[PDB]
Amino acid sequence: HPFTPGMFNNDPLQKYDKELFDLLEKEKNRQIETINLIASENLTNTAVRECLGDRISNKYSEGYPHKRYYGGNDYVDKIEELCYKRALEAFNVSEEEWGVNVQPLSGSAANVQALYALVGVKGKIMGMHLCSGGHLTHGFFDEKKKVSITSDLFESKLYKCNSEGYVDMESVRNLALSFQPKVIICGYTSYPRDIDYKGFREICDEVNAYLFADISHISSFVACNLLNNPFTYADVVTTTTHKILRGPRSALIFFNKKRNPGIDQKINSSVFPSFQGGPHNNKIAAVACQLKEVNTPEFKEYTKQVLLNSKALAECLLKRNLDLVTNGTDNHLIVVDLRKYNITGSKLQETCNAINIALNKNTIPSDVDCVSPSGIRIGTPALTTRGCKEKDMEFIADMLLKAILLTDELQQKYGKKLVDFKKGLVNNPKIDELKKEVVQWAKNLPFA
Amino acid sequence: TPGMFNNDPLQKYDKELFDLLEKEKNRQIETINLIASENLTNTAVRECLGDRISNKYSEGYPHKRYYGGNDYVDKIEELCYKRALEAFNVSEEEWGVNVQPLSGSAANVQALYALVGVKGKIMGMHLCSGGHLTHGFFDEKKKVSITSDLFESKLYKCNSEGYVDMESVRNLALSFQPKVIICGYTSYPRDIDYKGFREICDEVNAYLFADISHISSFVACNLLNNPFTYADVVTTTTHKILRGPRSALIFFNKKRNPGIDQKINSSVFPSFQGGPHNNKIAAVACQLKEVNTPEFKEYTKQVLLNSKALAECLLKRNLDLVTNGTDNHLIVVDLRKYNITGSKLQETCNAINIALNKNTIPSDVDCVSPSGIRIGTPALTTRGCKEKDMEFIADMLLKAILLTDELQQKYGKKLVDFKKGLVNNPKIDELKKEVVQWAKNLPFA
Ligand SMILES: *Cc1c(COP(=O)(O)O)cnc(C)c1O
Ligand SMILES: *Cc1c(COP(=O)(O)O)cnc(C)c1O
Repeated sequence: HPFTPGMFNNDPLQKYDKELFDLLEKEKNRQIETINLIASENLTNTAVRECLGDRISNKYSEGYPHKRYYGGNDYVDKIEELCYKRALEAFNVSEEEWGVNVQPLSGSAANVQALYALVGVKGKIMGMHLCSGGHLTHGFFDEKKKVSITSDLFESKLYKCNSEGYVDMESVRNLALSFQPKVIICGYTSYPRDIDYKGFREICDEVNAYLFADISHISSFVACNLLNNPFTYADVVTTTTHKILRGPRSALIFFNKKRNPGIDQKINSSVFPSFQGGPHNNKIAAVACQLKEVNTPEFKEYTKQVLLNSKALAECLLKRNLDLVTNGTDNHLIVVDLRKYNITGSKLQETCNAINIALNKNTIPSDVDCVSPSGIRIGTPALTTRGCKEKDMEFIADMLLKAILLTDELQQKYGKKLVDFKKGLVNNPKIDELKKEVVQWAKNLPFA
Repeated sequence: TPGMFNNDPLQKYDKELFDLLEKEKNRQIETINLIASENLTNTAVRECLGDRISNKYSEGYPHKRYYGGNDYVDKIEELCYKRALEAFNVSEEEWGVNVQPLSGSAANVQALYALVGVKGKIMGMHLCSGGHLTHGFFDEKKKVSITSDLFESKLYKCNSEGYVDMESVRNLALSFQPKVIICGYTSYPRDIDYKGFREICDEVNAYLFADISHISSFVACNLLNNPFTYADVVTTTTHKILRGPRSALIFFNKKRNPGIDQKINSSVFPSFQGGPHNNKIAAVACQLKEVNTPEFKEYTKQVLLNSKALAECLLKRNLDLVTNGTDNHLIVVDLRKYNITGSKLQETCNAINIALNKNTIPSDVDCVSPSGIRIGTPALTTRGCKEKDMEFIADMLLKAILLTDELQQKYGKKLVDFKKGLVNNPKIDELKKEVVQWAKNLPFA
């Protein structure tokens, strides 16, 4: 019948919206010429972005496969099922003992959700403090203000690292007896060592508690058997599919069924309908795409390289006498203790930003005040993806150091007020010279 | 020194997944979609969703970030703010917006939390009358939605005609003493008396909360009552009728309540979320530019004109509708006339490539064996359907309704049996063919 055109515009973003296209293309390029040392950032590849852009996100699909509110969910169903399967395979667990939910929109969501399923409203949860390397959704609150809902929706007590920066199993086991919570969370944001799960598993049993393991930072190591495996001990294991796993921004919630029969029911309800509506099927498709990469030799070889680059960088840094929290690293992350140079993480953070090196201020055990953090963290997953090898860590080390020394210098010339110091970065030529060296080093590396 | 990543295309890298995805696209092409909460994204939005900006962690707000390297992220979040306020014609001295909530349901738990806090009292419309799960909905078996557990909730209802009961809204409000009143709904075919609610709110010093997810595009284009003039918070999903990606927006009236900005913006982060999804913010920003064009006003017009057109055809064919018509993109048919269930017709229609969903009617007390169905015109409109085509749609439903009565008589009243009828049936095989040829024919974004 006589043609009437759709009411849409399928032209490219370049033609259709020049303003946005330009801003985005400036980001892709800023990315290329930056040395990304943010332990939680990574680069997605073609396949994953292709899924994220897939039309499958048109489909509303509240419910779980074969139990959906709307119809027309056969290919959605097959895809979510393929996702469960790749997820289980990726971590060597079996559908009999373990099940998984792939509908959470991010990690924080996965966490609140899995927590609530376990504990309910004003239930008792226990996790590591933030400044010591816990995540906000581990029950963080500070002073009067309950900062994370996990602190307000639940009763949360926080444990801490000792002075050497390790988790104090004794202090853990204490609070466990004292506060007596219903769930103990481990898995951490910025902890440079492996986690003693056997340990936590026992403390949990003494107190008859749930053992909750957040591997968002180190998911790939677990998968590749390069760290302890929490899946031996834990009742619930969640992870972001981004960061070290190099997938889309989404999350997983794995649950131990043999340890808690009908826990699946509890987890699923919390995700939908307690917390969420329709899933984001492109996220799901994208996550299935990456989990297949994960169960791969090339991905195993990438994971190990991340570990090898990190430890290599630690050597380089210790060789230059820098003081590292816990004095090394079992993983992709490292925290530098900066107080020896009379400089704050904050200051160094701005110095590195100004020379196209991205990292972030961190806390050393001895900073009681999270106000003025005295360290920084750095991670190798982004550089490793971009092809850096162990020998390439020498250069990173030399630069950080150069950056540390330039921080003291300006600090004094312009003052120890962040506002003042910050202005020493604006018109400095010693900074344009480092940025140049950096930008050229970075532009050269492969980019996904 | 080769990078340690495989940039191969999805076809090559993961043919299994690629296949399923393709099968998905063609299922969409060959389906007459009447699901009132589905639409189609266009090339640019999806380009944005795949954009690498998602690689970047932007915990915090523009110029208030934790990490450095957020210059363009900031430009873009701000651009999103700008195009957002602009889309709904409100002003940045009067109104603020938060573009970080990852979905509609999140936008709602966050906003609510920001306004009332733990165990605060909220009042919303009952699911079965068209309130969303996030509007405080609880069963008496369970607290189905977290919104019923984390907050104290009371559900209001609609009357036997299907209209919101303004007096019942106002009785419950005086008895309950809630701090937030929610209006804006999932399967309600008329416009909302925001002014009525603003009155019933003051009289109890509650916040008027408008969730305009289903009808967002109309409000923007002034084809429906504007909640902006009377509400304290407005939430919407940028998908559905607004046709953007899957994300949400919270809009807040500063002038009505100063310092509201901190409460909303803290609720989103760090109370609830973490790193935003910068692809999503981008694609929202992309789509809010389209909303503010003649072409998209011309679109919303058609969605509406097609809806009313379809209600006319259905009414001529003597179907019964809640409220006897629609003021928007949605229509709910009362199926009792045919002694048929929404489930059964849902099933019949899937079998013949027509998507639509069962919906309860004021007579019903349950979410199971509901007596009606819901249909909406946003997607067919996008695909270039006009008023003349609602006649095809109407006959086709009428056929389905008939074939449902028929199969019920033959195969049995229990759904399990009935589902059995739809398999290898040539009257169905034939309708499917009719529908596929028609649908396959239309534009597809
Ligand atoms: C980053 C992180 C999260 C939450 O990530 P989102 O940004 O909310 O997706 C949860 N747990 C850990 C350990 C994390 O590092
Ligand atoms: C669909 C809907 C929501 C929730 O959106 P999701 O993206 O599915 O979480 C909230 N409110 C209304 C009115 C809706 O129609």
